[PDB]
Amino acid sequence: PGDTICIGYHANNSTDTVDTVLEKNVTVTHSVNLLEDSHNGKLCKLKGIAPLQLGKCNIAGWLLGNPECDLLLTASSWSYIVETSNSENGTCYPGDFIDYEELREQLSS
Amino acid sequence: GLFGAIAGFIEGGWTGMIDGWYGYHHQNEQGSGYAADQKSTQNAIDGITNKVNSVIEKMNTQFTAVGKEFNNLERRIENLNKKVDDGFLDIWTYNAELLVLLENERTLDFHDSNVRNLYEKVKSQLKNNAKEIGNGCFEFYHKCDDACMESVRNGTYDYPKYSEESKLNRE
Amino acid sequence: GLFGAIAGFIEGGWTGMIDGWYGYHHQNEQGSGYAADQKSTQNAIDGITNKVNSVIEKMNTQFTAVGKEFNNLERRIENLNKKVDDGFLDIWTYNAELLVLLENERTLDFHDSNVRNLYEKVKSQLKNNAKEIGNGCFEFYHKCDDACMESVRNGTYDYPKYSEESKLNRE
Amino acid sequence: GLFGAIAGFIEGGWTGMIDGWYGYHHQNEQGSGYAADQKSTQNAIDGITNKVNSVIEKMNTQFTAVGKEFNNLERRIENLNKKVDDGFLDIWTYNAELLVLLENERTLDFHDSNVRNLYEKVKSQLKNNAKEIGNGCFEFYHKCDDACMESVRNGTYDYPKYSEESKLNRE
Amino acid sequence: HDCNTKCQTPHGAINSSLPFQNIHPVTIGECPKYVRSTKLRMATGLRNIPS
Ligand SMILES: *[C@@H]1O[C@H](CO)[C@@H](O)[C@H](O)[C@H]1NC(C)=O
Ligand SMILES: *[C@@H]1O[C@H](CO)[C@@H](O)[C@H](O)[C@H]1NC(C)=O
Ligand SMILES: *[C@@H]1O[C@H](CO)[C@@H](O)[C@H](O)[C@H]1NC(C)=O
Ligand SMILES: *[C@@H]1O[C@H](CO)[C@@H](O)[C@H](O)[C@H]1NC(C)=O
Repeated sequence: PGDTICIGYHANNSTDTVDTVLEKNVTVTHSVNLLEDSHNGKLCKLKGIAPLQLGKCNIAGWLLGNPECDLLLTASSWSYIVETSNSENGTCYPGDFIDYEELREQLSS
Repeated sequence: GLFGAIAGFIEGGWTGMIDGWYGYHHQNEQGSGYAADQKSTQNAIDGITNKVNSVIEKMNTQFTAVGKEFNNLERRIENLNKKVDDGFLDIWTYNAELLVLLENERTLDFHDSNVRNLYEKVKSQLKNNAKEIGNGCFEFYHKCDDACMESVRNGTYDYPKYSEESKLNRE
Repeated sequence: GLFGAIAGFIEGGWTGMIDGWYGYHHQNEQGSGYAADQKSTQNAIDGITNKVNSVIEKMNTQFTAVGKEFNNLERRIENLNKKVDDGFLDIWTYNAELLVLLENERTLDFHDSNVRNLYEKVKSQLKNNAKEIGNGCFEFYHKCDDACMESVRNGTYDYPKYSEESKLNRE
Repeated sequence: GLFGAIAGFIEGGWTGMIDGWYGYHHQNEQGSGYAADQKSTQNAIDGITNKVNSVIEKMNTQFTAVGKEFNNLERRIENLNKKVDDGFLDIWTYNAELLVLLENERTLDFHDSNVRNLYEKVKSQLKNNAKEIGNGCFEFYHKCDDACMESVRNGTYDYPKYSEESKLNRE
Repeated sequence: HDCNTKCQTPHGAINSSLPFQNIHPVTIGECPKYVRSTKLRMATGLRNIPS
């Protein structure tokens, strides 16, 4: 019935699991996630500058000034350029826009 | 575990020790209780925090990396771009998953090591003034009050002081 | 090895134990023989199998992926392609060789750990009812028949039952 | 350390031992001194040399790799080239830094292991002919001259020769 | 919307100091490295054995 001292380790109600080399699904008392899987569903500013919204126009339609793109005439500064699924107005007169992809890469600058 | 202690000769953990990863449970005439070992716990916390921070810190952020666009006469370069992006993705995914696996194993083993070393430390402090049960516990052959227990905990236990009494009670 | 047992204080292995990675050899009045320790062996097999499977599993397949062709005014992009392929080759070759090196070390060390822990496990069951030879063997101070031996092997050895007898032969 | 010896139960190193990584200090009537353990030291040197050589050896050199140039209508492919070069730089810098961190830890732990295993080697040679102090030291219960010490150093200590004297002095 | 971010993807912006992400390979700004993993969790504490 003598005095006693024991050596031991922590347990808690944590349900966090990690995988290891030798064993899957090990429950651990504490852990940190290194993988981000959450986003906010919005288009935000970059460097505190808003993106440019072309809306129903695309970059060709914007730059050439497709008459459907008149709403873009006031646009002046941006962090990145946003095309959407309804951007269908570009070259209303049929033909080829030469070095269009290069111009697009350049214009993002 | 590598060091044989956690889930080893010390079968389970203590929900009653809320202030540390490793520590002590005592029972005497005066009472019963848990106490964290501050030194080993703080060293382990600092070490592991340094490990996680060191893994994250080495990842300079991905600055702008954007998709390239291609015309109908550019299939080869589009495919080159896709090959590069996919290849880098294979590399970073493989390394991150495998690295997390390996590092998790090392971390668990690190804890097992810290528990084994605390147990063997107490064992070597007490020597034959107590008997090892085997489940991480020691039963004293002498009366050991709160001050004595604390002496064990801060590594100042006085073996000669209780040696004679212990030798008397052991026989 | 890190844990000092394999190629350590136990100089060699047993070609006579064909049914497990780790286990026991005994000699007593009823006869002599080997028996694998099933639990540690199976745990090690499962662990190592999980390791190999995890190495192979992380190589998400390469879906159809091909070489590119170039005309005589496209040397720069051809060279970009070659730089990419060679670069990936450098990374994957270095990583594969080094990873295999380090993991091989870890596997051998894992075995060494498992042997040391099994030995210390038996040791802690028997305490002073046997004397340690030093070569992984324990010699009993009491008679230990086949049932007793099996009790030792499965961790149900009854120390108090044989303590007085052991004490008698030891003195 | 992981194995509890270096910066552990053996608190500090010896600036007086100039001829090895690991070894022994003895003091007796004939005199006093440090002596390196040659076998374990050379094994450790060989191991670490193989580790370093293996790290350097796996980087088959980079043969000519030169920057590509692009005109003002080739910005997208120029950016592909930059993406490739930056991606490779991110990968090799992260891998080199993290690898050096992890391997340094392993190396320090390896040394700690070698000291612990040397200590247990001496302990198991001497058995109860000496008492463990706890600071890496053993006190003989018998007189142990230069030849005896040397038997310890070269792993040939004779327990029965000094057993009787030890049993007499211990009691 | 008028929010600010360091990292934008086509699904939405990401706000995180984490090294890896599984939302999208396409990113603009200052973002985590894209990987295919569905989880990357480092142990910090020990095996949890409440039993
Ligand atoms: C788990 O236990 C901790 C400690 O009391 C507590 O803070 C927490 O609320 C518990 N889990 C729940 C109910 O969220
Ligand atoms: C350890 O415990 C004793 C018991 O009270 C105390 O007197 C002493 O100051 C402590 N030693 C340390 C490490 O300060
Ligand atoms: C182990 O062996 C002993 C002796 O035969 C037996 O009494 C006991 O039931 C066994 N325990 C297990 C784990 O089966
Ligand atoms: C060990 O020491 C003894 C006594 O000095 C010596 O005779 C012998 O050669 C040594 N043995 C070995 C294996 O080096």
